[PDB]
Formats: sequence, C-alpha cells, structure tokens
Amino acid sequence: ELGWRNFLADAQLQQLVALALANNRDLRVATLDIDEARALYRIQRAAQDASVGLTHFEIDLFGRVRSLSHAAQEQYLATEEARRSVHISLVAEVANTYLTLLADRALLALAQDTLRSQQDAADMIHRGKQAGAMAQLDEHRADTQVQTARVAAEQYTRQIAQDENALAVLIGGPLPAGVSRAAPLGDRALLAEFPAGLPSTLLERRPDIMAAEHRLIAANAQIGAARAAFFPRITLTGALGVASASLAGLFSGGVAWLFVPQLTLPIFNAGSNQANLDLATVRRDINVAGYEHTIQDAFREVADNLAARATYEREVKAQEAMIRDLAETKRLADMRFRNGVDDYFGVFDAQRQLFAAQQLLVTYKLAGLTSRVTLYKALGGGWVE
Repeated sequence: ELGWRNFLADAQLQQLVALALANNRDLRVATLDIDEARALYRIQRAAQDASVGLTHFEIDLFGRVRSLSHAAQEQYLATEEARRSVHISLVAEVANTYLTLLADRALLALAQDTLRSQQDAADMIHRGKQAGAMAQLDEHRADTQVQTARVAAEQYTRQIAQDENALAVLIGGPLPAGVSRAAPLGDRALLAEFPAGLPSTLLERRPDIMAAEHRLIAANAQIGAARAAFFPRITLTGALGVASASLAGLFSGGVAWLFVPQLTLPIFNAGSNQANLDLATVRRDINVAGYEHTIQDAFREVADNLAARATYEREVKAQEAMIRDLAETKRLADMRFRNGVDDYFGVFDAQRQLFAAQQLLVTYKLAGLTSRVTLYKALGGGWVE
C-alpha cells in the first residue's frame, strides 16, 4: 500500500499513524476528521487559508467531494488514486499534529522557565527600594516582563489542548499513554532525512498523476509515449535532501520551466502519423494538455517545498546566532546593573528580545519539519526502501 515507516522514524509517531490507518471509519468520514482536526489546530494558526500545507492533489480531492452528495463521495473515494490521496493526507496530518504538539510543549516549557526567572527578577528589584522617579519605572517594567511570560504560557497551554484534540480526531480515539510521557522536542530526530538522488519516477504515485494517466488510458492513449513526451527523468534531491541540480536547472530563470517536450512515440493509435508527431495538435486533446500541466505543477510543487525548507533551515541558523548574541548582551547588561554602572532598562530590553527570539526559534524549527511532511506528500508518498 502506502509507505511511511521509512520517513516517520519516531516509534511513538509510528504508533499514532498506524492507529489512524487501522481505524474502521470509511474514507468519507476520514476526510471529515482531517477537516475537523485542521480547523482545531492549524487553519486559524496560519496568522503567524483552509488549504495550508496541502498539495495540489489534496486540494483537488477535498474540493471534489465537497461538491458531491454522500453517495457520489463514497463512489469517488473508492478509486485507487482517491484512496491513496486520503491516506497520504491522513498520514501527514497525524505527523504534523504530533510534531506541532511537541513544539507547543517546548514553547510552554520556555514560557514557564521565563516566568519563573522573571518572578525572581521582579522580587530582587522591589527588594532594593529607591526613589520612585526611576525605581517605580523599573517595577512596572519588571512586572510587564512577568506579564508577557504569563500570557505566553497561557497561549501555549491552549495550543497544546488544541493539538491533543486534533490528534484524537485524527486517530479516531483516545491518545495512548505514550504521548503523555514523550521526550521533549529539543534536538532528537523524529523524521528521517530524504535520501540523496530520489528519482522523479516517484511522482508517478502522485494521486493527480495517477488520475491523469488513467484518463489517457481510457481515451486510448499510450502512456509510455506520453511519459516520453512530457515526463522528465531526473533526480529530485541532492546531498542531505536538498534540491538536486537537475531539478533546480529545470526552473533556472524562473517563469515557465526549461523541460523540452518532444514527440517520438505516437500518443494516440488514431489519427494520421503527422498529427501524432506535432506537439501543437496533440495539445488540443484535453487529456494530453491536462497531463502535461499536471506534471509541470507536480515538479514545481516539489521544487517549491525543497526551497521552502532551505529557507526555514536558514532562518533557524540565523535565529540561533541572534539568540547567541542576545544571551551575551543580557549577561553584560546584568553585570553592569549589579554593579550600578547602568540602569535596569538594558536588562529589560535584552531579556524581552531574547525571549521573543527563543520563541521564534521553535516555530522556525517546526516549519522546517512541517515542510518535510509536505514534501513527503508532493512526492506521492515518500520513497521506496
């Protein structure tokens, strides 16, 4: 069926996905559960769009069944491509929800550590009484440091609740006790890295390419001829799962890609041989033109998610060096305040920037993980062992 154990490496994460797949609900209900779960924890957190994190074929599926009656939905969803599309969405949505859960716990723990340190900072400032011209200013500042920490902790406790609700919906039942006692996000690896040199033929398993090839078979076209004409044969990834030079070369210069379609095999058994070797005439067939566009969108989608990930990993490293400088700045501020050389504003300003940067680091790490989950989908379901 669908392969995901090579991508989802964490044992607890593997357990959740297996329970979501083993649920006895029908695919129409599974579609309704994924919709409800995303609304609980994902759609409205796009502020920091109902289709966020969905590939082209997922958007196709969810829009098609929404336009249909229940009878039509159950029949549309019985096809092999529709079944694979719902499985891919379900596997990915369980992973992104459990990863988001572990991220929101780290955010809560960070907000609680900040809350405890700032409560002791506010205690130390009030102890050293002084003239109210500036001392009263330091007291209000120290209190609004604690206030921002308390508010952040409350936001993350609520987001943890939403993650656990959506996770229960996605697996169709109560959460196992292993979720309650899972190791913090930190630096441990839950996803496996994409292998180097993934073949583009993996995209044949995309539900939107399967349906496009099915339409051509029913229209009496030869799929082999169509692949030769419109389906690039390149590697998709390079070292450490970055975009391969072949894939980046297809989109060098932007605009429309640089793949050159050529007709060497007749796509249709009918019509004159001259018509079978002219691209313009073959593109007037709706199933050939749709097939050609579906392949360009599939490759473009794969390149876009690889670049998106590279951007997020860049932001993580930038945020870490920023946290490195702010940590030292706050240390040199704490030192000058303890001696009395400078006022407390320097500690206040540095701590407030440090805590904001530490929260951003977690969100940027999660976005990198999320984009790997999305790339697992855009490939048609990861890679073969």
